[PDB]
Amino acid sequence: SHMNTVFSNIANAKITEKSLNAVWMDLFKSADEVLMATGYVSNDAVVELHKILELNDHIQKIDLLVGMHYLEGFSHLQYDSLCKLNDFLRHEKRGAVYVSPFVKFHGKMYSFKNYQKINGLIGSANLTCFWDSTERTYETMLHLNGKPAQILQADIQSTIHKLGKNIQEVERPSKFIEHNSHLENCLGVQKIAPEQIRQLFAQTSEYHFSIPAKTEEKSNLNVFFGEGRRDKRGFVKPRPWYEVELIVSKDITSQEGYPVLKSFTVITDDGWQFQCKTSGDYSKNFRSENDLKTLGKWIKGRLESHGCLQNNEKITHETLREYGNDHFELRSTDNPDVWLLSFKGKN
Amino acid sequence: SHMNTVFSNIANAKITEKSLNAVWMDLFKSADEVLMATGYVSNDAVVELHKILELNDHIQKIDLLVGMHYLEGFSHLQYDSLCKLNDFLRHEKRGAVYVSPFVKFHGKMYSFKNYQKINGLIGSANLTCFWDSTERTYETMLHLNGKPAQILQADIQSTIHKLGKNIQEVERPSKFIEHNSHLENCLGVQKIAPEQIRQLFAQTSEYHFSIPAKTEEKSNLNVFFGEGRRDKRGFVKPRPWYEVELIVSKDITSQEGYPVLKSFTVITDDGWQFQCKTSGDYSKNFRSENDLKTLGKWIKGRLESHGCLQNNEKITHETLREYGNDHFELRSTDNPDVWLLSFKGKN
Repeated sequence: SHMNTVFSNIANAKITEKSLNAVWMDLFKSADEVLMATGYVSNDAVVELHKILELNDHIQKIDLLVGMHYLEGFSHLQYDSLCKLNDFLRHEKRGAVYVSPFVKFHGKMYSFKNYQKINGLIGSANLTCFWDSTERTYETMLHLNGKPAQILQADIQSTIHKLGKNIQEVERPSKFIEHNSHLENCLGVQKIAPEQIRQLFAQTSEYHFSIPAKTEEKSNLNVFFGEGRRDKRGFVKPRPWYEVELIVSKDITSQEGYPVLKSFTVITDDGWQFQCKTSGDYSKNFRSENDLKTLGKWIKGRLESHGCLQNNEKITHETLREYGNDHFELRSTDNPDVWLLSFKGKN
Repeated sequence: SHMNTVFSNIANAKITEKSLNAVWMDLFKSADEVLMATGYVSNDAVVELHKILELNDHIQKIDLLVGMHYLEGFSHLQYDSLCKLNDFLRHEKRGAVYVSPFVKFHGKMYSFKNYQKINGLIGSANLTCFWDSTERTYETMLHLNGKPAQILQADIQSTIHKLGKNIQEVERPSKFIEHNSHLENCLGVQKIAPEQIRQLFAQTSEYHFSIPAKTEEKSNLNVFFGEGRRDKRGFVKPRPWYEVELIVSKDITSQEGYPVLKSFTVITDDGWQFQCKTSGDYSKNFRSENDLKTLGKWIKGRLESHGCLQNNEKITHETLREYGNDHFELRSTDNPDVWLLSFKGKN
């Protein structure tokens, strides 16, 4: 009773009464102090947590132990985002980010302090965008309340004291693991071998469109910098880092052969397959269909991998210039339901 | 209470009363039925679990869900080991191995039944050689007994029923990911960049020894096939797959410059650094000092990555012939405490 199983409950495998992301967010929203211990983190999870703490004053203290990365390997984007979060927390005296220099720490544990009420979660789930309602992996946690949660809270605190070192206080890693956007973890995404891609892109297309990468500061590709959504309790959530809005002008959607108001398969020059869909006024909105984030991860992830885009940064005319491309190429195949999409850099 | 936190308690961070590997083994040893759900597995963990069930009759039923690999990627060795385990379980009517074809299942959950008494673990730890007393990562679990353990057991059962498909019943994976021995997860191992290695091995050595890869069937490199360890109760553990005994003849250790009865740094042709140690009569025994398994993982993992050695297989001279090498090269540097160790195949 002081214990409840809490699973992801996706994929027609609804096992537990409540689902992970909703429970985590519920506990996070009402808490005034949080302890987090994770094995891994992603750049967007960290950057978005950072904005969330910027946008909501409810968390008075937050401590985050990142356990695996110091010894196993950081991307520069992960490392810098954590440093940047730490800077904020320190300057606002709202807590700290720790790494684990003495051991590869793999635990996933969360404690939420609401006044005198304590809730805990412990299981498989690393720190992700729990504030994204789309769950992509099936995780299993155990929710604790009352006195057992109190015990877990102290054990998390002990972990931080004995294993954790303020990330500010450690030597910045000499070598980084290269940035991996992990597009394969987006829902509805397949990898296509380079040989298939070569043969598939060899063909000549009947229809060919060149769609501008837009450079608006707070919308389109940069909606991340636009206004966040406020929930009923007043919690403000930023728009996701890997969400873009690809909005195609009438000048193009009106052209012969354009896939208007249609679902279709897209295959990318760098070997990814996923369903997209056009919709809205003048069929302007071009979207990845199974996962909101696929299209944005494809676009921003490529920019990030070339070193043209980093944390918390707007795509500008200069981003595209340095990358070597300012358009997305959308062209047909002999199949009216399969299209090719390219965003090749100068390399 | 019906709950206890159970952590690894390594790296001078002893936080919980009992430590993970010891608790898991204790519960495993007392059980007549086990339910296991994991995100990941390694080839040796599966092969050794398989050997454990071969050697001990106490487990009447075991169900094993492997959650991540089917959709994310199998190595041939992981896939083959699980299939062989399933084959055994099917033939003995002692349970089954499941994969997760419909979702990337990442949970880590274990349920142990002793008569009618149920014990459970839920947290961060994937299936490893829990029967190896050395923990290499700091993991965090929550132990359940009584009615809460009963609940977790039912939820594990549901997970298997809703997500699991018998590995016998799924299409063989189209592509395998390359075998990764993950030597970096051995204690006391550092990685050296290919550029430094190239410069380091360019030097000429004053001392040069060529150490035969021995082909004894049940000892030396093949101690895995030797006798296992029996504890007080008669529970049999096989000798670890990645344990080898590198035994060097008097003809070699008696030679000028051989590192007798001393610890020294070893750097390998494929970019790994770790301390080794010579000991015993005539400095006969050559060992990884910080982690018993490093040397065997280095030697066998290379044979495995080339496809010259497979699951549950003894190293023979034909293994070595197919590989293209039957000797380990140990030669000096200008530092008498730093040595070069090579095992290149024809490749």
